[PDB]
Amino acid sequence: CSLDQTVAPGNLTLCGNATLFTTFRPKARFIAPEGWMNAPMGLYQRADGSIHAGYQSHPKHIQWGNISQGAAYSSDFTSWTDFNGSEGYKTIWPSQIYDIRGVFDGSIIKEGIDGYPTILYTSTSFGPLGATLNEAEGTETQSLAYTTDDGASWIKLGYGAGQNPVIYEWPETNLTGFRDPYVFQSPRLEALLANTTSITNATGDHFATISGGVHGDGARLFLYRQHTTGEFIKWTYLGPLVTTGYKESYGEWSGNYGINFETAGVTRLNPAGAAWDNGSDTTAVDFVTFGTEQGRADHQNHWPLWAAVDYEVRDNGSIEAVIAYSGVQDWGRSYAYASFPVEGYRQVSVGWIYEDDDNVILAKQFGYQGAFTLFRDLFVKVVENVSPSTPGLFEQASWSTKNSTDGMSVTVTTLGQRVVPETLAAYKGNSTVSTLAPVMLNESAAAYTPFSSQPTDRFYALTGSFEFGLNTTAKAGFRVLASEEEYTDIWFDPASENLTVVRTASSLIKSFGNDTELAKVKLYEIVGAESKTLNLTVFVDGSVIEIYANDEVALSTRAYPWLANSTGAGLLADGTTAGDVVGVSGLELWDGLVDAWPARPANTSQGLVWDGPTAAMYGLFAGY
Amino acid sequence: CSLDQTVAPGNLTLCGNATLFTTFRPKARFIAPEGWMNAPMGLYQRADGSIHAGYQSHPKHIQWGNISQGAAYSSDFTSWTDFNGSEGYKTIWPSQIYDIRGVFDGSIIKEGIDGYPTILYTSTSFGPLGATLNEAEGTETQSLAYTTDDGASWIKLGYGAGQNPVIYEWPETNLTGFRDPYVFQSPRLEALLANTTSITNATGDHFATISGGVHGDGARLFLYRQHTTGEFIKWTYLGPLVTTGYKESYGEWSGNYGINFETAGVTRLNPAGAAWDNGSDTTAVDFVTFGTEQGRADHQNHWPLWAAVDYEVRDNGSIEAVIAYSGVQDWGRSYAYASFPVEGYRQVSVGWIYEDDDNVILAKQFGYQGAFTLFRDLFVKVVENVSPSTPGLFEQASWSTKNSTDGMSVTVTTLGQRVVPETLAAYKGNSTVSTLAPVMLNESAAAYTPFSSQPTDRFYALTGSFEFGLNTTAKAGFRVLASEEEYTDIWFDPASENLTVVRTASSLIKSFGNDTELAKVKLYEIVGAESKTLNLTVFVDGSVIEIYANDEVALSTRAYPWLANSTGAGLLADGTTAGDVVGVSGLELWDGLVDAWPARPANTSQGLVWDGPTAAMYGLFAGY
Ligand SMILES: *[C@@H]1O[C@H](CO)[C@@H](O[C@@H]2O[C@H](CO)[C@@H](O[C@@H]3O[C@H](CO[C@H]4O[C@H](CO[C@H]5O[C@H](CO)[C@@H](O)[C@H](O)[C@@H]5O[C@H]5O[C@H](CO)[C@@H](O)[C@H](O)[C@@H]5O)[C@@H](O)[C@H](O[C@H]5O[C@H](CO)[C@@H](O)[C@H](O)[C@@H]5O)[C@@H]4O)[C@@H](O)[C@H](O[C@H]4O[C@H](CO)[C@@H](O)[C@H](O)[C@@H]4O[C@H]4O[C@H](CO)[C@@H](O)[C@H](O)[C@@H]4O[C@H]4O[C@H](CO)[C@@H](O)[C@H](O)[C@@H]4O)[C@@H]3O)[C@H](O)[C@H]2NC(C)=O)[C@H](O)[C@H]1NC(C)=O
Ligand SMILES: *[C@@H]1O[C@H](CO)[C@@H](O[C@@H]2O[C@H](CO)[C@@H](O[C@@H]3O[C@H](CO[C@H]4O[C@H](CO[C@H]5O[C@H](CO)[C@@H](O)[C@H](O)[C@@H]5O[C@H]5O[C@H](CO)[C@@H](O)[C@H](O)[C@@H]5O)[C@@H](O)[C@H](O[C@H]5O[C@H](CO)[C@@H](O)[C@H](O)[C@@H]5O)[C@@H]4O)[C@@H](O)[C@H](O[C@H]4O[C@H](CO)[C@@H](O)[C@H](O)[C@@H]4O[C@H]4O[C@H](CO)[C@@H](O)[C@H](O)[C@@H]4O[C@H]4O[C@H](CO)[C@@H](O)[C@H](O)[C@@H]4O)[C@@H]3O)[C@H](O)[C@H]2NC(C)=O)[C@H](O)[C@H]1NC(C)=O
Ligand SMILES: *[C@@H]1O[C@H](CO)[C@@H](O[C@@H]2O[C@H](CO)[C@@H](O[C@@H]3O[C@H](CO[C@H]4O[C@H](CO)[C@@H](O)[C@H](O[C@H]5O[C@H](CO)[C@@H](O)[C@H](O)[C@@H]5O)[C@@H]4O)[C@@H](O)[C@H](O[C@H]4O[C@H](CO)[C@@H](O)[C@H](O)[C@@H]4O)[C@@H]3O)[C@H](O)[C@H]2NC(C)=O)[C@H](O)[C@H]1NC(C)=O
Ligand SMILES: *[C@@H]1O[C@H](CO)[C@@H](O[C@@H]2O[C@H](CO)[C@@H](O[C@@H]3O[C@H](CO[C@H]4O[C@H](CO)[C@@H](O)[C@H](O[C@H]5O[C@H](CO)[C@@H](O)[C@H](O)[C@@H]5O)[C@@H]4O)[C@@H](O)[C@H](O[C@H]4O[C@H](CO)[C@@H](O)[C@H](O)[C@@H]4O)[C@@H]3O)[C@H](O)[C@H]2NC(C)=O)[C@H](O)[C@H]1NC(C)=O
Ligand SMILES: *[C@@H]1O[C@H](CO)[C@@H](O[C@@H]2O[C@H](CO)[C@@H](O)[C@H](O)[C@H]2NC(C)=O)[C@H](O)[C@H]1NC(C)=O
Ligand SMILES: *[C@@H]1O[C@H](CO)[C@@H](O[C@@H]2O[C@H](CO)[C@@H](O)[C@H](O)[C@H]2NC(C)=O)[C@H](O)[C@H]1NC(C)=O
Ligand SMILES: *[C@@H]1O[C@H](CO)[C@@H](O)[C@H](O)[C@H]1NC(C)=O
Ligand SMILES: *[C@@H]1O[C@H](CO)[C@@H](O)[C@H](O)[C@H]1NC(C)=O
Ligand SMILES: *[C@@H]1O[C@H](CO)[C@@H](O)[C@H](O)[C@H]1NC(C)=O
Ligand SMILES: *[C@@H]1O[C@H](CO)[C@@H](O)[C@H](O)[C@H]1NC(C)=O
Ligand SMILES: *[C@@H]1O[C@H](CO)[C@@H](O)[C@H](O)[C@H]1NC(C)=O
Ligand SMILES: *[C@@H]1O[C@H](CO)[C@@H](O)[C@H](O)[C@H]1NC(C)=O
Ligand SMILES: *[C@@H]1O[C@H](CO)[C@@H](O)[C@H](O)[C@H]1NC(C)=O
Ligand SMILES: *[C@@H]1O[C@H](CO)[C@@H](O)[C@H](O)[C@H]1NC(C)=O
Ligand SMILES: *[C@@H]1O[C@H](CO)[C@@H](O)[C@H](O)[C@H]1NC(C)=O
Ligand SMILES: *[C@@H]1O[C@H](CO)[C@@H](O)[C@H](O)[C@H]1NC(C)=O
Ligand SMILES: *[C@@H]1O[C@H](CO)[C@@H](O)[C@H](O)[C@H]1NC(C)=O
Ligand SMILES: *[C@@H]1O[C@H](CO)[C@@H](O)[C@H](O)[C@H]1NC(C)=O
Ligand SMILES: OC[C@H]1O[C@](O)(CO)[C@@H](O)[C@@H]1O
Ligand SMILES: OC[C@H]1O[C@](O)(CO)[C@@H](O)[C@@H]1O
Ligand SMILES: O=C1C=CC(=O)C=C1
Ligand SMILES: O=C1C=CC(=O)C=C1
Repeated sequence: CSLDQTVAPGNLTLCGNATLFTTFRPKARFIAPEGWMNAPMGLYQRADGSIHAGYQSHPKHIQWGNISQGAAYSSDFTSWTDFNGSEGYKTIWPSQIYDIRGVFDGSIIKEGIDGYPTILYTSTSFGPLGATLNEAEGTETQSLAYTTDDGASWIKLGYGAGQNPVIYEWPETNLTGFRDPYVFQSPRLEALLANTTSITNATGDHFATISGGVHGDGARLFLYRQHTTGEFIKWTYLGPLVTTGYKESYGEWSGNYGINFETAGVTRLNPAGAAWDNGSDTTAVDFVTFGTEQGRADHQNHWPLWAAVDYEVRDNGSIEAVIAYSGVQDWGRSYAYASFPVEGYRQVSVGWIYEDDDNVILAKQFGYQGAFTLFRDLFVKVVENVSPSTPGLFEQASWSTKNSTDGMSVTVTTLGQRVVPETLAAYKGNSTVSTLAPVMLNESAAAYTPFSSQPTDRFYALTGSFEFGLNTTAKAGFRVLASEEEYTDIWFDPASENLTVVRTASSLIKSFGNDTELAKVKLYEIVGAESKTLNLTVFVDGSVIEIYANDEVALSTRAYPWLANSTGAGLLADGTTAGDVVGVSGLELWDGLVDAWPARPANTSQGLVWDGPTAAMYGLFAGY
Repeated sequence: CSLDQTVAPGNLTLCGNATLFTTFRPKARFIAPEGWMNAPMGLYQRADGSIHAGYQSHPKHIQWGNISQGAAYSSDFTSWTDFNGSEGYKTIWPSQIYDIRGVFDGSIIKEGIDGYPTILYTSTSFGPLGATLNEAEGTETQSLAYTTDDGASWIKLGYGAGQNPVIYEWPETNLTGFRDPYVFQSPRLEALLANTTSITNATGDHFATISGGVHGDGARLFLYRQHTTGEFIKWTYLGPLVTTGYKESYGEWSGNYGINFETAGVTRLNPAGAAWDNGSDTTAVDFVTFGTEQGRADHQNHWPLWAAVDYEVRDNGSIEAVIAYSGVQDWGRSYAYASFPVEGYRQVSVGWIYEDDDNVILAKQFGYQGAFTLFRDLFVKVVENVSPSTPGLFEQASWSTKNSTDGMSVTVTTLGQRVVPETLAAYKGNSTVSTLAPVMLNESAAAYTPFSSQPTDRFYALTGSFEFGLNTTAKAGFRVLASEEEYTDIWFDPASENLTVVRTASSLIKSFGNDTELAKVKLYEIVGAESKTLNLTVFVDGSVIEIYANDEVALSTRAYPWLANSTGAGLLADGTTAGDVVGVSGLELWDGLVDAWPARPANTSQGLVWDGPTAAMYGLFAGY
């Protein structure tokens, strides 16, 4: 096993455990100290204003199992500190018959048991568990724990009658899944249900959704309401909030609803951020965010989606969320988005970026798997003065349109996503910033033009505004993690409305994924404009490439170039001519970003372990 | 619910939880503070000379489940103190995927991990578990824990490869069971295997048996040897030590070998107690003690048995224990005998006495189930100068015979059992002792003659020597827990060789068992004697009646008379005449015995709880 990054890679499968720990590892984002991580969980803003982030964790292993909550905190979403207790960075782990198979996703009641922050989480026990298996009642239940020390530790309620687990009966038969309880307050739903509380007797100020589906009949999001304010044991099933068909698709802009939902949440947003009104704010929009499974041929069969919904009250005192329009939260190798409230009327979302090593060929040599996305502010994105000649505008697929009185302009409404400003300020302030001269890409443009300033390592951000003719057939974008022999190409092709990441040359290491990523991006043409603009921001962080377009479209992916000098970046141009010119302006390189984990040394591996022969006997976990 | 014990009992099923807690409860023996208990476990003499006793425990429930080790200690086997820690009187509980279904029986390595006392115990996980079910590998494994505080707490080894569980592979296919590891040192087995250690590479100074059987093909006791001295992870399977047939019986004196063994142990005894020789002591005998299941129509389908064995070395470096003769450790409602070494060359045995409420009609009103037997010294019982005209003497069923050179007398050898002298001394010293005049039972004897001194409560011992003609057809014994309308009759009938406990009138409460108990007792006639003698000792302790005959035969049973004055005792006589006279001498009543738990108040109930609806979903425990 040679680690010489100035020559072709050898047979890296001969390398020892965690020998590639630093080679591809993100440094500027949320990631576990070592081992396996997946979904964010237990997200809340603590009383001191700091952010508590949990995550599905399996230390000293590179596959899922014994799943636990790992945790850390931050004052700015950007620089983090691990908790350190009797179980290291874990704060909740399998310990009782009701959760011994895994502490799955959960969400926070800020003022819960005895007034303490409280998690409602999926407690799993024995039996087949999965949307394609024959799951039985009891395998997935919902349980409570509370913290008296601001997340350093959690105390579970006792096992038994009138204690844990608090939710165990399936609300409908033949569920595909029953997990990921999402607790939220909703002046909106309280106002809609206020005339019907005699039917259900549920009058609490918290709601919870549970994610699942019905065998052969599509995904379901189940709505519960806290039975009584200030009491956390009794949750009353109201009815299905979101009902979708078996592998139903709302179309090209909307992924696929698959067979089962995971990690679903409910929020209400306005153009500024989070909306706390009861329905009185005409600028506010109800949103559901949710993962779907088995509706996709790749990306681990997983879509992270969102929908704008209009609530209807049923005669039985329940809510139907009717989908108005439906989009994609991230088009790449990410999933399990969680959103939570933050002071200043913010709703902040974060997800999990998995690796692109689906055959588990170098996972042991890494000694870890997984990272978070960046933390994103959600808001209602409003585009004014949109031209009705914008191609495809009235399909209203993942956006709404509202005509002016005179029918000569349109207001477009969609879900907005942008990186939290604390992270952008910290990244820029800690970086070497190069402001680049604007570039016209014409007949003289090479396929690839390196920027006048170059990154020094695999930790940088790029931004630019690409101005295209209304009838362009030109393509442009950014090349990143680039040497002569390895590079990753990010293209936008306005004629197809496709943003692509081409990874055929991303790495000399052939075991990593090399498939092309694709997002749809609608350039809303403005009345009187003779051009259309893509604002593209790219974060490069070890192996993570995280792309944002127009504060709307996000695409997370992975690239693992071997060579030490595969760090370069610049402009891509295809079919640019004297007549079909792409104007590039607002160009900036941020080299370095931030050390997100300042207390951690470069190598936080503790080694890997095998569960031994009993892993295959129990049949619950891979064992490594 | 009336608790008036001066009138007939009402409908006691209407009484609240633990309202009958003190009514029938033993006071002079080992019993949990409350709730469910079964098998003794983790027995050892600590470094300070005190006795540590564990037991299968389910606090705040009256059925088995979440099975844990409860624990206490004593300097004299008689007066006990509970441990008190973070889990009350528990010291080991289900906590890991490998033991979450129950911490089953285990036994002690006195000098184990890091030199500390160490338990090897059956760690259970999910799946069908039972001799009549289709159990799979992994459901029952064997795991280690050690104590750094003399049994106040136990630290389990970690889960995984080269750690817990340490024994998990089935040594043969289609096991009926795989549990109750019994760790022991054996100079005898070390000497027998010393020429074969090249075949197996196992050279440690500890052996372990595991109890089980093979579907359709009878019980098995599996022998393991510690692979290396001072190392406790690796245990090498040698082979089956005891192999018996499917519901095989050695006859009337020997119960039935059933389909599966439980709680088996291995020892070596001589006439004084425990024998530590390598085979050089010609007076020493190898014994196996073991429970069997599904070979009995009643007593919960359970026989507590013992066998004298002759060891043979197999060519593959394993031991065959060939049964020489085979007996019964207790003929009544007891099971799960454990034996352990005690200073002074002693081997001490203790078991579990279950209730006689098999339909669980008043278990909640009790608020507890179960007690121990008394602690018994085991030894080789030798009877010299036995007459060859002793009926049935040369069947050698549960004893051996050795002729004198001249063939005119016989030495009889069997397993001896007697109550530990510390308990007899403490009971007698704390009691009001009445020494009773000898009585000849003849033509003038009533059916029942009360003793001249009477007990004052349900806590007393009786002793007597019953001298019968060699050709008697008379019956005699003791009546206990007796008023005019409730009583328990203990009869010996030399003509049938049957000791019976008749319980048709034991209680006015009709839901308790009322079936007749039976033991076989051989009166070894002595050369030159014109009579044969039964020495009978009876302990009455709440509802426990524990009978010992001739330091050989034990019979534990239960009686639950309702009336406050059902406490009397005396002599029984049937078919005694001027010619067929039973001489009764050495008569003594010990009234009061000892308060075995001086720190405990009279009512140690903490209430009962229900596990709720998930108990039936998981399907492992009754839930109450
Ligand atoms: C199979 O058997 C299993 C084992 O028995 C069983 O699991 C056990 O279940 C029981 C019952 O549910 C659990 O007991 C609960 O424990 C809760 C506390 O749990 C936390 O703390 C304990 C103990 O911590 C001490 O000891 C440990 C270990 O040594 C130390 O590490 C700690 O530092 C601490 O040490 C101090 O104290 C020791 C003695 O206790 C001293 O010896 C020592 O020197 C120290 O000073 C930990 O063990 C727990 O860890 C375990 O669990 C966590 C998850 O929670 C895991 O992460 C971890 O790995 C472990 O597995 C944990 O950290 C108690 O809060 C709880 O008691 C409350 O509930 C019951 C109701 O059910 C009440 O009776 C009781 O009164 C308490 O309720 C009151 O208090 C709360 C708030 O304080 C109120 O909300 C409530 O209304 C009520 O208020 C009352 O009091 C108020 C004021 O005082 C008053 O105003 C009110 O009006 C009212 O009166 C309960 O005891 C137990 O933890 C489980 N143990 C384990 C090991 O899992 C399992 O379920 C069984 N399974 C089945 C299938 O049956
Ligand atoms: C799913 O996830 C689960 C959770 O992660 C996981 O379970 C956890 O498994 C891990 C790994 O097996 C277990 O970790 C082991 O812990 C052993 C100690 O366990 C006892 O103590 C802990 C910690 O106790 C502290 O904290 C609690 C809770 O707060 C307090 O109550 C205590 O009072 C105590 O508090 C003090 O310390 C705290 C910080 O630690 C302070 O914060 C505090 O202020 C206090 O001062 C308890 O939590 C344990 O309780 C749990 O388990 C018991 C049963 O054991 C239950 O009854 C209970 O309910 C709980 O469930 C328990 O009481 C460690 O001994 C062990 O470390 C040794 O082993 C590893 C090898 O694997 C070595 O790396 C390590 O070095 C240690 O080995 C050395 O030491 C021993 C002897 O000391 C030697 O035999 C050995 O050779 C070696 O020697 C070395 O050192 C020598 C000298 O120093 C030197 O001479 C030698 O040469 C050599 O170097 C290991 O850490 C963990 O306990 C489990 N946790 C739980 C909650 O279950 C589960 O398995 C997962 N499941 C799956 C399917 O994967
Ligand atoms: C005395 O000790 C018992 C523990 O043994 C304490 O708890 C009770 O235990 C018994 C079992 O011994 C439970 O009986 C079972 O009850 C269920 C149906 O239960 C539902 O209806 C009840 C009646 O009003 C109600 O109390 C229950 O409420 C509790 O549980 C829910 C969770 O479901 C929880 O949310 C609440 O907060 C409560 O804690 C519940 O809603 C029944 O299905 C069982 O039937 C089986 O067994 C019976 C009898 O053999 C048989 O007839 C059936 O056919 C079936 O086979 C069983 O009756 C009882 O529910 C428990 N009560 C509780 C927990 O409050 C009891 O509390 C102790 N008493 C005191 C005063 O401390
Ligand atoms: C690096 O990190 C790994 C953890 O990932 C550490 O542990 C090793 O993990 C791997 C899995 O990643 C284990 O591989 C499996 O091994 C078994 C067969 O194992 C037996 O033979 C081994 C070879 O000599 C031997 O080491 C093992 O000994 C350990 O375990 C026993 C318990 O059985 C224990 O008693 C010992 O004390 C040791 O701890 C064991 O006897 C094999 O069956 C598995 O095969 C599956 O997968 C492979 C590969 O995909 C496939 O080919 C098969 O067809 C099948 O599907 C698998 O190979 C390995 O045994 C673990 N080694 C251990 C525990 O020592 C590893 O230690 C870390 N290295 C360092 C230097 O820290
Ligand atoms: C691309 O980014 C530019 C620079 O941020 C955006 O221009 C701003 O847009 C807002 C909202 O209309 C204005 O109020 C600002 O004053 C504009 N600043 C400029 C032109 O520098 C532009 O709108 C973005 N374009 C798209 C299509 O998202
Ligand atoms: C019944 O008990 C008596 C009294 O303990 C036993 O008699 C003793 O037996 C031992 C062993 O042979 C003698 O060494 C004692 O000296 C005897 N004491 C006496 C006669 O008082 C008697 O053996 C017991 N009988 C049976 C059949 O077990
Ligand atoms: C980078 O490294 C490779 C391999 O060492 C080398 O061949 C190449 O010339 C270097 N520079 C660039 C920009 O590719
Ligand atoms: C890489 O080494 C592995 C062992 O990890 C071997 O099985 C595989 O064939 C090797 N690939 C080569 C030589 O191309
Ligand atoms: C990281 O540390 C681990 C654990 O000590 C070690 O096995 C590994 O080789 C180290 N890797 C690197 C790149 O230093
Ligand atoms: C309420 O009605 C809806 C729609 O019919 C149904 O799906 C749901 O189960 C009902 N709620 C109940 C029965 O609580
Ligand atoms: C919205 O405006 C477009 C362009 O003027 C027009 O074709 C369409 O009919 C309008 N829709 C409504 C509801 O007026
Ligand atoms: C660098 O990053 C840290 C950590 O996020 C941040 O607090 C600090 O303000 C940044 N420095 C700048 C912008 O000068
Ligand atoms: C004992 O109590 C019962 C019921 O109170 C009574 O009838 C009887 O006379 C009393 N005495 C005896 C020795 O039975
Ligand atoms: C005793 O009361 C129970 C309720 O615990 C009742 O079901 C049973 O029939 C009663 N027995 C009677 C009245 O004989
Ligand atoms: C024993 O104490 C328990 C628990 O406090 C109580 O429920 C029960 O009624 C008491 N029983 C008696 C006989 O005092
Ligand atoms: C040794 O031989 C016995 C008797 O044939 C057999 O039952 C046992 O499995 C053997 N031991 C092994 C294979 O370790
Ligand atoms: C033992 O003694 C009895 C009675 O004398 C006799 O019948 C029998 O044959 C003897 N057994 C042996 C082995 O001598
Ligand atoms: C009474 O019993 C205690 C506890 O077993 C014992 O230590 C004490 O010696 C006994 N008293 C006597 C025999 O006087
Ligand atoms: O780790 C388990 C968790 O991961 C998810 O499957 C999302 O990928 C959640 O539905 C579940 O709670
Ligand atoms: O509580 C479980 C324990 O009880 C027994 O079944 C004996 O009755 C043992 O075989 C087992 O270890
Ligand atoms: O929080 C931390 C985690 C790991 C480490 O090694 C240092 C700090
Ligand atoms: O050890 C003890 C158990 C219970 C109780 O109440 C008092 C002492």
